[PDB]
Amino acid sequence: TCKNWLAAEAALEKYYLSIFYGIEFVVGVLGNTIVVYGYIWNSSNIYLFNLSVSDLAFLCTLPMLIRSYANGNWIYGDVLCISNRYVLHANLYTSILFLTFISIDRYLIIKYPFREHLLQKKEFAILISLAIWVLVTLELLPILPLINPVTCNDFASSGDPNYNLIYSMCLTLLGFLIPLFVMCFFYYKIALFLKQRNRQVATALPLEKPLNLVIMAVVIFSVLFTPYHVMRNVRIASRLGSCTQVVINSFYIVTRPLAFLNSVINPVFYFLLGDHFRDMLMNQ
Amino acid sequence: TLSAEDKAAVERSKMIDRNLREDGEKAAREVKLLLLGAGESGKNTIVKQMTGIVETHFTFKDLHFKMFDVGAQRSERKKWIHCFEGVTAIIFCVALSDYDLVLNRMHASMKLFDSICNNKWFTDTSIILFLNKKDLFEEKIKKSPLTICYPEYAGSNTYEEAAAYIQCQFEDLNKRKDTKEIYTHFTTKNVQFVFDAVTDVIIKNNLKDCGLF
Amino acid sequence: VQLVESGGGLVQPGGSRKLSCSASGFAFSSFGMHWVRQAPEKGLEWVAYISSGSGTIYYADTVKGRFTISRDDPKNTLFLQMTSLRSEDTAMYYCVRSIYYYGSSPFDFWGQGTTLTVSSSDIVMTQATSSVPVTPGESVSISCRSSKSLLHSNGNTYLYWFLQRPGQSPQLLIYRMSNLASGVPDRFSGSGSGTAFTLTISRLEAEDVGVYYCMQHLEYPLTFGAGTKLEL
Amino acid sequence: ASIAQARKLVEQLKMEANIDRIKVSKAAADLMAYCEAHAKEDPLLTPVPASENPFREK
Amino acid sequence: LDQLRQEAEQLKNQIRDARKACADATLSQITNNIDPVGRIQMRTRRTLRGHLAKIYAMHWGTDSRLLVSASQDGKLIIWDSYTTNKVHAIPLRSSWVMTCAYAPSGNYVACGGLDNICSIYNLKTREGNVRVSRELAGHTGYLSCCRFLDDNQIVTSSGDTTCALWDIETGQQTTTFTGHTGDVMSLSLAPDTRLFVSGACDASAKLWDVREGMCRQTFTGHESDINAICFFPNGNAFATGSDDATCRLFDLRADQELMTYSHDNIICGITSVSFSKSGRLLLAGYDDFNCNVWDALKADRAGVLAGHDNRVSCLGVTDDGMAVATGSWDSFLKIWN
Repeated sequence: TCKNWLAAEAALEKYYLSIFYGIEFVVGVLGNTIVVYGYIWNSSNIYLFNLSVSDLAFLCTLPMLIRSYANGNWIYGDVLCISNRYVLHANLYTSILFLTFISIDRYLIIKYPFREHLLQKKEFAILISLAIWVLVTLELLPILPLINPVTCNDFASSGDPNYNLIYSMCLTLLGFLIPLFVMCFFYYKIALFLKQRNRQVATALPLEKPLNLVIMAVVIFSVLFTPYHVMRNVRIASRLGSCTQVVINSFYIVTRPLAFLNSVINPVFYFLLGDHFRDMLMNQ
Repeated sequence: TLSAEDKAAVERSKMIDRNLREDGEKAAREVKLLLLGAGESGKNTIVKQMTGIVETHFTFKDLHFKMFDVGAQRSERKKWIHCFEGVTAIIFCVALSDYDLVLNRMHASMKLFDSICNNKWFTDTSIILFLNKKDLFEEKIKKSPLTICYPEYAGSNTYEEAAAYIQCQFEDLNKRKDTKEIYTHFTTKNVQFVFDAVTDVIIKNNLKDCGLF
Repeated sequence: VQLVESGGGLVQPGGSRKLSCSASGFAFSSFGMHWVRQAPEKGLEWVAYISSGSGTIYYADTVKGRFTISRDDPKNTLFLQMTSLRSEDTAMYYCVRSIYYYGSSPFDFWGQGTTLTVSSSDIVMTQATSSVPVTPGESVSISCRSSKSLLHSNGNTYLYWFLQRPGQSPQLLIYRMSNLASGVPDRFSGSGSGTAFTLTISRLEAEDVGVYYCMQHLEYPLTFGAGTKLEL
Repeated sequence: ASIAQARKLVEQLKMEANIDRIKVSKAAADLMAYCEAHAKEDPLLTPVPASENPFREK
Repeated sequence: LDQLRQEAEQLKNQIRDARKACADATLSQITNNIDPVGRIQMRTRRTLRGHLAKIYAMHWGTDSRLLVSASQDGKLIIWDSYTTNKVHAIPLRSSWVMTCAYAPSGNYVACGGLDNICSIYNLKTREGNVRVSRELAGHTGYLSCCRFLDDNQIVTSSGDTTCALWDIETGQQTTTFTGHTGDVMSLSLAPDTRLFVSGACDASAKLWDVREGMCRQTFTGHESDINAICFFPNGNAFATGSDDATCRLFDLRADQELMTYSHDNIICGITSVSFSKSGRLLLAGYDDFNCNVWDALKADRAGVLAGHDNRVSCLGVTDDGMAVATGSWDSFLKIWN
């Protein structure tokens, strides 16, 4: 069904992407701004603050992206193409790595409730925060050869498919899978702790809400990011080797906003659904 | 631009700062409990189980507790109660044998509990309520009814129902049910209950800090 | 308050020896420690300094590199490893405590000294009068002078006065050129103009005779005067 | 009993009532005179030059 | 018995009549002529950080450079206000310190609180460390305030409604001052140190003779608890701070209120008061996290020392009037000039 599928992917990239990225920008930047105002400490706040900053920086790369998709042409110049697509991916994998350290931080606070551990100091929190920015910047650097224009070209479709395939696989493994396992492992330990210590005194309020948020944190992360990483790798492999690229592609575009939706719901999930933070935000 | 002796003084100040920070870090691990209650509520026995303020220091399962018995302060409580703003929890002791005693005596205990629980300094401070002399209550209740202290009481004279009635009558004095929890207990079990309540309070505070509560 | 040094005795040139001082009767951990030596026929000479907590260490250029000063706060003992000994190192080594905070009295207490025998930009302090004839009951004045002005921008004139009686360690008389040390009789009095200073004793007793050493604490190479002797 | 307390209280009021208190106008004049006689010597009331201020910043 | 009570009532009426007879003039009318102080601008010259809990008291040394601050983290810290250097850090035996004092000679500091004991510390020891010199037990309530007269005499106020004068050498209370029916919250020596005044929870202030040991005058203007009291530099007047949100200036010779310092939108209590060197400025700390400067002779605010994140508990002015220190429950002292 060549014709139909084709017109379909053209419609997806034209209207669906612009509309979805537009709404993600409106609520996401609005959400990330108020919490950023809300925050302004401890290691937990440092990681949460950097996550919001990284999320905001990611969202700042959408506007000219939306217009270009609306126009269908890159009118902003080659230099802006490299910077935005690099900054977009740099913040995407920086947020993923800050979510991992938030889970580790949350695991430490139930293991060392008085913040005795070394990792719970503000200084080592900032040191790790900078290292996260540097390492993600370093390991994402090999993207530069691929995002060279020629015209606008998405990360998966740009560059040599052979070199792009391995790099995308490596970036997925170092950037997504390893943080996912670390995050899932530590949130699993927080879960067990909360369920075992739910009610030591039968009349106390239960720990159902914290357990739900801990479970939702892994579910939200895994659900939004895994489809995108799977589709990116398969699409790139599609260009490798020998109208079937159309459907593999068309799938890729639809999941791209999903992965980017985390920066939209992160401030709500990590700062508003927390009653203490929300109470502070109103009082502020 | 500093002279030699000024530089040495600055070094001394830095050493003092380092020692102060170490002392503060050490103090942070301490659980601070304020022990309150009526004069004859049994605070002494509770202290044993673990001219002014009396501080008690005990360790239970790796937690070092500091309990401050301020009952010897006959002065005005309004002038120094704010010193204890920030304690992990308040331990409140009342005697279940004070229906017919007078100082009415349980009414005084409820008055003090109402004052302490809804104090502006303890809006978020959890309260651990100990109901003491449950054995003496079991013996006495068979003869004198609970109507003497609570005329509106309409339940049976059995120990269980009367004890539950008193417990809820005390817990309903909390005007801020949402932000404060009362861990009622009928009095090593006492130390274990204190440890459990303190651990729950600490964990809930940490989750509040992390946005999970 | 007692500072007792040990480790003296004969040493062949080029050898190594360790001086140690045992501190008791005071909070050794909170005091900076100095080593001061005195040749058998010469005046005092600063050697090394170790701050409270061992955070700062200074040496005189004549011993820098060769020596090393260390302290053992839990054992209240101060050490001085002297290596590559030379004939110039023959001198009695004193251990001096000094605590530095607003209004303190550095160099307040000196040790009894240990005698070491070796087998055969600094501020200059001038004490022009080597000796003075004196009798008890009279009034005497001792002059002093420095290359740099010892008056600091903070208002402190970092000049120190010490008295060494025959067979005794130096005793602090004045610190910062005006402040009388604890236990010193009021008849002692110090004054100065920033570059020239004077110490005066009124109705001096028969026990006040000795060598009066001036010292500056403005800079790291702490330096002493030649010494003015009062003799009956 | 309370007889001793009442007696010592009334005696205390008797002492307090026997003082030679002066007119309020004279007291106000004295306070004004003290304030004016020492106004120029108060750095908080009349800030001093930064060179004299012992608490200079930088 | 009732005859004594009615005689007492007659004496109160006579005292009130005499005070009214002496109230022919009002300080505001007499001071209407003089120019008001401008907007008193002060800024934080120094921020003394290092306390890890609420600061409950501070006191200046007579040299106007060193000050001692007491906090309920269990520390007395001697600060070099010029350099913010910590000269000493004294660990307390009980962390519930509610007052501290600095000896006029600078050799000793005192502190006390819920332990009902005033501990005197010796700063000038030959061992190079501060050690407690004397523990003054004998009060049955918390120690609210303490002020040295000499190196050997200290007068303390307690929550048991009594003030005591102590001989530090022996450790015995040479004199006990009674007559307050409520907790004594503050205390202030006269410049001559032959008289002192104390404010209590009975909303009255009483003037005492140190040597005779009896109350000379009583003042009852306040409507509530008196939290702070300070002597006017002349020594012929004193100001009080109360929970009723008003300061009040009393004159010993006129034996009555002279002026009250209040505003409509300030409703919190007063944690401390103090005067400037002249006595024109009356600096008062409040529970609303800022201190207000009052033109003592004109009743109108002249400034505001905002900059604390919590209640301003303590407040002091150097003996030379060069600076003001304000401690707070946020654990920072700030020198204002």
